[PDB]
Amino acid sequence: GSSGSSGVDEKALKHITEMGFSKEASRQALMDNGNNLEAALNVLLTSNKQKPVMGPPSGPSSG
Repeated sequence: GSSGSSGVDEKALKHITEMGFSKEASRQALMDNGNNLEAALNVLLTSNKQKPVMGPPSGPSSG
């Protein structure tokens, strides 16, 4: 960090906040997932009442 800053990566925080994520939520998360830009959201989401949206259903195999 520069000029003494929390254990979070602002750059990663903002990028996330853009998707409507309380600074406190995204902040901690990132710090929890080791300043993980991706992991951050995952947590902020998993915890938040939201459903996983992974594009169209490709499925592994046509059973």
